Amino acid sequence: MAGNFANARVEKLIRQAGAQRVSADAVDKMNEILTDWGKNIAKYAVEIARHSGRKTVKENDIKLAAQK
Amino acid sequence: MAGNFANARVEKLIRQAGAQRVSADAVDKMNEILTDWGKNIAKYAVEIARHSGRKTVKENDIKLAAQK
Amino acid sequence: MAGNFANARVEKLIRQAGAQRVSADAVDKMNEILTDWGKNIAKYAVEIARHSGRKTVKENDIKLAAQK
Amino acid sequence: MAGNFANARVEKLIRQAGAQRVSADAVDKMNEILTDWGKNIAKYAVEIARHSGRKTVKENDIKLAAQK
Amino acid sequence: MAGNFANARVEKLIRQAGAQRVSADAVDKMNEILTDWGKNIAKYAVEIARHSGRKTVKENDIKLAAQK
Amino acid sequence: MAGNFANARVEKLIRQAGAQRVSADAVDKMNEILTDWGKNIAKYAVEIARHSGRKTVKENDIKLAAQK
Amino acid sequence: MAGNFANARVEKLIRQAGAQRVSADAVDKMNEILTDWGKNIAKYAVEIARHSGRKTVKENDIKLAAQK
Amino acid sequence: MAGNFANARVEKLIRQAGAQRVSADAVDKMNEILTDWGKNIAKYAVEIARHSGRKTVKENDIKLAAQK
DNA sequence: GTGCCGAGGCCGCTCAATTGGTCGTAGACAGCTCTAGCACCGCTTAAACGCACGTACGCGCTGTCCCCCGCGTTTTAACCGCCAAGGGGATTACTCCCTAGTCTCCAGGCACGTGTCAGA
DNA sequence: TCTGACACGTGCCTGGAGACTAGGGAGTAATCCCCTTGGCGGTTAAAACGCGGGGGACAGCGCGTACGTGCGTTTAAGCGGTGCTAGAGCTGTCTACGACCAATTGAGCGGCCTCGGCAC
Repeated sequence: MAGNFANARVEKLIRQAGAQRVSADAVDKMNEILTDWGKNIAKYAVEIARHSGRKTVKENDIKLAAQK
Repeated sequence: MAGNFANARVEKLIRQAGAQRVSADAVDKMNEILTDWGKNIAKYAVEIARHSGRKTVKENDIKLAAQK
Repeated sequence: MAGNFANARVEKLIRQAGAQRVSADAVDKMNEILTDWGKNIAKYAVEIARHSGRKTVKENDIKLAAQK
Repeated sequence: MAGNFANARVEKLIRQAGAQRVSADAVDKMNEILTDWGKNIAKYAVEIARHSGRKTVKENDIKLAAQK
Repeated sequence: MAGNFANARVEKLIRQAGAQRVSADAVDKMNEILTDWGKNIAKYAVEIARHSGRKTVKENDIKLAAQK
Repeated sequence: MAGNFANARVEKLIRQAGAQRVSADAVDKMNEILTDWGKNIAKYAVEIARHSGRKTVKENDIKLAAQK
Repeated sequence: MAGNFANARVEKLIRQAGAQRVSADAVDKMNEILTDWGKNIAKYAVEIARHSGRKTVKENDIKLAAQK
Repeated sequence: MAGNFANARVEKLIRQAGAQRVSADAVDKMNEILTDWGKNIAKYAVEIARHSGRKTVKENDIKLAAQK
């Protein structure tokens, strides 16, 4: 399990999109893709915060970490 | 809440990225951004499955949806 | 030229709509608008074919591409 | 034909979009869709000419019609 | 009021048409329907003036907006 | 006055649609056309009330008359 | 050329670096390579200043842009 | 000087990147860093020239040295 | 590869917005307890999905050839454009009309009950 | 020709039916000035016309995909159930934010005298 999110909560996202059936391989690939894109946003947010001088990552740092 | 993921699980990802302190507003904003990108991948993946003539969303459908 | 369709054939479509007179700049802008919308339908229809596994773009692939 | 444009010129647009093969039934449906959308832009364009009191349809009339 | 017109005036029109008695909900529904159709005529009339190259909406613009 | 509604209220509706200036003849033509279309809806609502047996024109009778 | 520094100075660096002889095309190619790396450093340094909330890029901005 | 390149030209590069202000000290550090990176490329280019047999460093030697 | 020339990299205060600080101060959270979950396992089950095979249908490629159509170029009809002189809409203050509000007395709707239609 | 949809018959309901406001705002008269025609005019153009010829629509051959479908394999959806986690949130204390205001680097003009092209 390389993905951080709860498998069932990722599955619920794909069923809410409209899927009639969702396979375990699609839940695990989705969890892995959302964990990877998350870790890219998080690392850039930590860097933005440090450049600013705050020890705390805030909403602006995440919004500014997205749109990279 | 605006995002589907568990706040503690999104926060855990931001700390793992390197952040020493994380504002709840950063966790909620991060969760909202991952949910939106997830719902776009899932809606495109459901559409790939429907076009394939297959009812079950599979691994290749998440890969193809995330690639473009 | 800016678009694929024949200028005289795009002009014929504007005169059949009712125009008493048509300026060549209006024929070119119409040809450009119909090519641009055409390439958006054809690209999405080639995706619908590739997703189906089929190689030839069939009538249903154009119908499904146009309803979006 | 119900479609107005030259079939081979509509086919060329689908092969340039990327199709490895194009069915004669997909050429006909594409020609019909581009003719219908063309006639709606052209009926709206001949209209903007009569409102303006100008007898000749010009670039601005097609540009303003395409915003519908 | 959901519609723009005077409720007492909307009711006076329904009674004048022949209705022996009138529901207050019938008055509000009539006012809403007349306001929607009114906004459609006015939006298209403002466009007729704009395309005509005039700032003032004139009588003919309401006539042309009503015929379509 | 040519129509049953308040002239200032008709004018206000045209300004709310976006008109930069509104001619007094546009107000009178708008009041006349909204009076006539309203009287047609009311005539069918009175017919539907007679067919319903309830003499008090009801909110449903207006909806059915507009849907004539 | 590709870099901001004078071609004569870029060539002088290559000869001082150890070049027994230096072609004019080698000087231009070196200047272009240094300019590309410099543009990457400059873009990251400007971002560093914006995140820190300082209008003036300082020695620290260059250090932070160089290590990451 | 801390770098072989013209300080004014290094500062001009930072300003061209969009800097609101470029500190003279940041200019010296930038010139030093561009000098070092350029010297590394030049050293590899001289090694590639020795291996090629041609004593005069050519454009290809610079490309291979930057790709070291 | 070689010698001069014509800028321009680097000096010089300058003036002040920028770059530093220290202290006060506020709304934050980390750190912990501990309840009530979503849950990720566990079977079953039987519903797709993938894979093979045989068939036929409709795309390719190759002609093919004359139906369109894209240029010129001539003639001249709309359409910008522009410059008075007109009409008529924004403006406002005002006065008296109407109308949502609402008091509140008054007879037309809406369930349940239940009997009637109707025969080639 | 049968079926169960269709009609009165009371009894209970709340809904526009009326009054009279009473002041909000819908017409009204002036006048100022800015759009709107509107006319001559000049240029920008579209429309007719005839020419060649590029290339779009057929024809038949042939062969490779697409379909359909028989069946066997591999599952995802049931949901029953043990539990490991998310969260709520009470608390202590600190990391933002903020403003006071000290030092001074970088804007700013501009010119001294050092060095990358130009010419070929």
